[PDB]
Amino acid sequence: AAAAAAAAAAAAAAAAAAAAAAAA
Amino acid sequence: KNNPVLIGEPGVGKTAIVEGLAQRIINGEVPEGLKGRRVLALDMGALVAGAKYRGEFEERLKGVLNDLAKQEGNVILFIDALHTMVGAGKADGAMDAGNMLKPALARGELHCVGATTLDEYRQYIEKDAALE
Amino acid sequence: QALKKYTIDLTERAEQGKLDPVIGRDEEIRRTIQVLQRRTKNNPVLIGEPGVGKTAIVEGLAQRIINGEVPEGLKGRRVLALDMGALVAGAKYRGEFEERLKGVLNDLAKQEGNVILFIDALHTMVGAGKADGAMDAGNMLKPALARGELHCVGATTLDEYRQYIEKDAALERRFQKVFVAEPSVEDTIAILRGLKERYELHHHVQITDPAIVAAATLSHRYIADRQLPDKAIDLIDEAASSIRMQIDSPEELDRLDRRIIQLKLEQQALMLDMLNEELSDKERQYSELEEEWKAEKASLSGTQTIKAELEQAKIAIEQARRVGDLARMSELQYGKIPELEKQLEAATQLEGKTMRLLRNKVTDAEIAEVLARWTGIPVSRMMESEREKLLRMEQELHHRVIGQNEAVDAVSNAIRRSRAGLADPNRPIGSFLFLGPTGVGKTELCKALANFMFDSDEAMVRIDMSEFMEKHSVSRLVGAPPGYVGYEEGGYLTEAVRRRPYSVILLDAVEKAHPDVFNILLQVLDDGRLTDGQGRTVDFRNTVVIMTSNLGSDLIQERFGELDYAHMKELVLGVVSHNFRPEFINRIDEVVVFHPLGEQHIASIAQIQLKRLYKRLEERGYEIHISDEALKLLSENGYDPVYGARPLKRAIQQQIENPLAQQILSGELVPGKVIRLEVNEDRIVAVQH
Amino acid sequence: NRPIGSFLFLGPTGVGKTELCKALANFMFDSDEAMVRIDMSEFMEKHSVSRLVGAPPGYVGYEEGG
Amino acid sequence: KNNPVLIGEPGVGKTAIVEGLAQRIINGEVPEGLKGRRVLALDMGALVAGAKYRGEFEERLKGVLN
Amino acid sequence: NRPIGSFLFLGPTGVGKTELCKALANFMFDSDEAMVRIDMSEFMEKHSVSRLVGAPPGYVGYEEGG
Ligand SMILES: Nc1ncnc2c1ncn2[C@@H]1O[C@H](COP(=O)(O)OP(=O)(O)OP(O)(O)=S)[C@@H](O)[C@H]1O
Ligand SMILES: Nc1ncnc2c1ncn2[C@@H]1O[C@H](COP(=O)(O)OP(=O)(O)OP(O)(O)=S)[C@@H](O)[C@H]1O
Ligand SMILES: Nc1ncnc2c1ncn2[C@@H]1O[C@H](COP(=O)(O)OP(=O)(O)OP(O)(O)=S)[C@@H](O)[C@H]1O
Ligand SMILES: Nc1ncnc2c1ncn2[C@@H]1O[C@H](COP(=O)(O)OP(=O)(O)OP(O)(O)=S)[C@@H](O)[C@H]1O
Ligand SMILES: Nc1ncnc2c1ncn2[C@@H]1O[C@H](COP(=O)(O)OP(=O)(O)OP(O)(O)=S)[C@@H](O)[C@H]1O
Ligand SMILES: Nc1ncnc2c1ncn2[C@@H]1O[C@H](COP(=O)(O)OP(=O)(O)OP(O)(O)=S)[C@@H](O)[C@H]1O
Repeated sequence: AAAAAAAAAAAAAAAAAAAAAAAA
Repeated sequence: KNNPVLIGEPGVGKTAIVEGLAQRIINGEVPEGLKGRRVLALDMGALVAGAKYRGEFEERLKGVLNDLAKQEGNVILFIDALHTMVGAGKADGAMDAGNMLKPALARGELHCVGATTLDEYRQYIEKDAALE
Repeated sequence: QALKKYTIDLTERAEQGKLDPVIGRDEEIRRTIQVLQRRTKNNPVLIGEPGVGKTAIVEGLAQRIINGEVPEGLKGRRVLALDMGALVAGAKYRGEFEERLKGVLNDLAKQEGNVILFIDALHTMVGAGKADGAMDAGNMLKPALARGELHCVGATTLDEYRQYIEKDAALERRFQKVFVAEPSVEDTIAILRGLKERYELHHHVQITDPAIVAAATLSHRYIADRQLPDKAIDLIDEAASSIRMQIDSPEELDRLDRRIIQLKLEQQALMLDMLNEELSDKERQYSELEEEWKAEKASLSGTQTIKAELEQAKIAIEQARRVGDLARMSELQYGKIPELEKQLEAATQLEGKTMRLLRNKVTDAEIAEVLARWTGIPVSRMMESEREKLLRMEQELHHRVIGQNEAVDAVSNAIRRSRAGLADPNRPIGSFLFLGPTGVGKTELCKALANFMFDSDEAMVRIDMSEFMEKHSVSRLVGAPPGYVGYEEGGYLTEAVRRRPYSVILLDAVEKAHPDVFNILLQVLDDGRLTDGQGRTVDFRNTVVIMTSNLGSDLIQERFGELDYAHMKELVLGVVSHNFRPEFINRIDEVVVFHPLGEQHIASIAQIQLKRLYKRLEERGYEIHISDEALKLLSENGYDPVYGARPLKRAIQQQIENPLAQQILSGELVPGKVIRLEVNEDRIVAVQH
Repeated sequence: NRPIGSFLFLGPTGVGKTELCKALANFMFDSDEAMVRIDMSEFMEKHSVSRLVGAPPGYVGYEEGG
Repeated sequence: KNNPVLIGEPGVGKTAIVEGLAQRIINGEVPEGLKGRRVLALDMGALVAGAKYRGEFEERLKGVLN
Repeated sequence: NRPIGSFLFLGPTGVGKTELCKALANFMFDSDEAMVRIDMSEFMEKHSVSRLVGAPPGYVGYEEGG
């Protein structure tokens, strides 16, 4: 008789940047 | 708070200063209060690598901590890449290395030696205030 | 019972006294005793900004319980601290976390309010130990949290509280917000008195109490970084350790030991002599120093053992206050306390006689030394080499800066108030605006201050302000606000101060920026705070900021004669009033005027450049002398009112190095001939004789 | 509906405006900085409103708020 | 610090420069400290086969190092 | 301290100034295409200095330099 385990399955997000772009 | 961490621009031999400390211990040139001590290097990667099961990383780490309790203030443990232990076992909804060690250093009970790079210090530690 | 198997009993180790005396807090421990003593939701969680003694407050609760200083309903309780890693650890199989957790909760049911469960770092628990086939460790407790079937005591830092708990506001509102304040100065004073007792129990040494309040004042002033009381406790512990290591070995004994082993090796190499007699004499001196050192160590050891016996008597009378033997109280008091205290003070005054190379106390010099090696702000009290070097201030300016007496004076004054303690703890140490025509020291004094104060030229945070003609250009000195580009690496500046917070900051060429760049400096020169985008503050009350322009250059060339310095300053003040904003220069300590150079200045300058020239040609392998007439030619070459000293520099460069290196890579010049720079008829010859 | 009492101060500086507010803070709360002293020269440009309110969600400025 | 890196704008065949190094090693045009070495290539992506579990990546890398 | 030469040439049109500096490079670097030829007359209004320095952080050209 064999039992189970529990796994990680881990990773991160994906990010953004954002850029002002000045007028004058 | 028994724990220094070495900060510089990287290169300038922080790992070297830890080893030269270790030699002056081995030479018996340090003052007496830490004579006969052990200095051992901690791997992150030796701890992490097998533990693809739940919780096994915490058990590896706690068994090491209880070994360090068993040696009873004789071993000066060393961690290179302190900013690596910040997110070390930082798994999905689990415990990292940090939020196990965060009681285990501000009770004096261990004597870890830190060696980080100042940009990774800003990256990974003065975000994360308790460990700092 | 797994309550044994997965907890810490605080109450035992409090009764065992492994914990710390907790002072103040009676409002806050009161309010915790309140929030435990409810019907639903007995769960306070300590929101505490990091290190203000959150674990200390839970410890102080448990120590009052073992004392029984509480309301009656908490008398006889238990408090068990929870290792989450113990709850996670063995759960290699699926489900085992949940078994351990439910078993501990059912045993908490079976202990029936006796055990007040404790959790530190409660932001760990929200999503702890989880995976896809899990119960995620928040869901398992939340009904018991709502109905108060549990007495969870929480302790987490504010930042983790926001980030990690209130990503589910239900499992926020199950708990109760208990705010810890900032402990003040006097709070820190009291808490340090208690742990002063504790740290002398550890570290075998003696502490002056005005040194403690000095440590509190300095730590509140000079570390922007942790919070109280933890930084002043840090100062106490590190100064005690420095005392301990200065006890553990002596420096003059180390130098004399190197001396005697050198003399021993020399004598053994010799085998008239008299070196044998010198070795015997130095070994006698070292032995005398050693025996004094050992005897005063033994005096310290006896003093510390009887201090420890005093502490054990305090332990016994606290045990008698717990238990309640009656004549034992007055017996132990009147026996143990006053005689051991008076011969403790007799050994203390015997040390205060005898301590010679040899420290036993923690005074303010030790705290200052640990600070000044902990950060680098020079607060520690002077060695007289340092103090006379501060009195060799202006001479060592004139080894770089000829003339220029006004700013020599003012900058000397500023650094004197820097070390003197008379500085404002609200401004940076000196605000400085510099005026003069181009090239009479406005870079040079600042490189000289680096070369004097820090003893290196190019370590001065030189934010050259040429670039800043556009109102973009604040964000390359105070970072970029989040989600934009430069969030994760800050500004150039706030690194370059919060690294090394005693450092001269040049703003070179102030007037050629945008006109209002400089309201950043309104923040600076008022109050020394300057918060970049990423949240963080910067103190400026340990640096020196110097600004350079050339505005009154027409007026300086105009009226350098025929006026006093007062109307000169006034009239160029009117000029800057035409140029700068009246908010700004009101924040300036002194506007000086550089005065234009005369010819003996130029001669001195040319001499210094020849000195560095001879240095450059030294590693080349060549020595050179000059005709003094050739120097007089260069005096005739390198004068003009309109430009100052740079035409001398390029004139020297041409008229010397072009014939010189012309002859050099003519392949001619054997080293060794010290080259007279005697003159040509209008040029200068380099000769081989 | 409203805060307690808002103020704009005027006059040429160094006549005790910022120091008056710090004296209020020394009164009411017993610190200079335990108060929110944000000088506005951090805020000369359009984009740095996110230094005070913060980043909208889904970025890097999502873990330190405002 | 035995590890130098190759650099430029691409389309210059630095891959082939490593190849020609290995060919000279085959031919023995090298100094007497490299005769008999093993020039082996490895992708970082070659060990991103199973990147969910914890340490799996790192166990691959440590097994490589051992 | 100072960089090595610093030269403000004066002369009328076509007297070889550009070709002087190219001959310098073609001596020194065996080409003309090893020189920094920043063509300066693009700059007739001020605020293209960010072409040469870079753009300050929190504007567009922060990842790229000038
Ligand atoms: N004070 C020193 N005395 C002798 N050797 C030194 C000294 N400082 C550095 N080194 C040597 O210089 C090198 C520095 O290596 P590291 O100790 O890795 O430097 P590092 O600062 O740790 O670099 P990082 O930051 O870890 S990537 C080693 O070869 C050291 O032996
Ligand atoms: N009232 C107090 N009595 C005694 N020691 C105190 C007191 N306040 C603070 N301390 C000390 O300050 C430190 C507080 O330790 P902790 O409470 O663990 O820090 P913290 O406030 O919990 O922040 P964290 O969660 O541990 S990062 C310890 O050195 C305590 O001895
Ligand atoms: N008192 C002095 N002693 C020695 N050299 C000096 C002195 N004053 C100026 N110099 C020379 O001045 C040169 C640089 O002039 P700077 O002072 O940099 O010009 P400035 O005064 O800063 O005004 P700017 O910044 O050039 S517009 C250096 O190479 C120094 O050799
Ligand atoms: N009534 C006052 N009591 C005490 N100090 C005062 C008073 N009026 C002015 N000061 C001083 O003048 C300065 C006033 O500081 P601030 O309040 O910052 O100046 P301000 O009036 O706020 O205008 P700015 O914006 O700072 S120029 C400080 O150096 C105070 O010491
Ligand atoms: N000396 C050479 N002899 C023969 N082929 C060469 C030589 N140098 C370059 N090449 C060829 O040039 C091709 C492309 O150059 P690469 O070195 O592959 O480009 P790269 O700059 O290395 O970037 P990648 O990732 O390798 S495409 C190589 O695959 C070779 O086939
Ligand atoms: N002494 C010379 N030797 C070689 N070519 C020369 C000489 N004098 C002029 N030239 C030529 O003159 C031209 C100069 O080109 P450029 O230097 O670009 O013009 P320019 O010198 O920039 O003049 P301006 O003032 O910018 S229009 C080239 O075609 C050169 O070949």
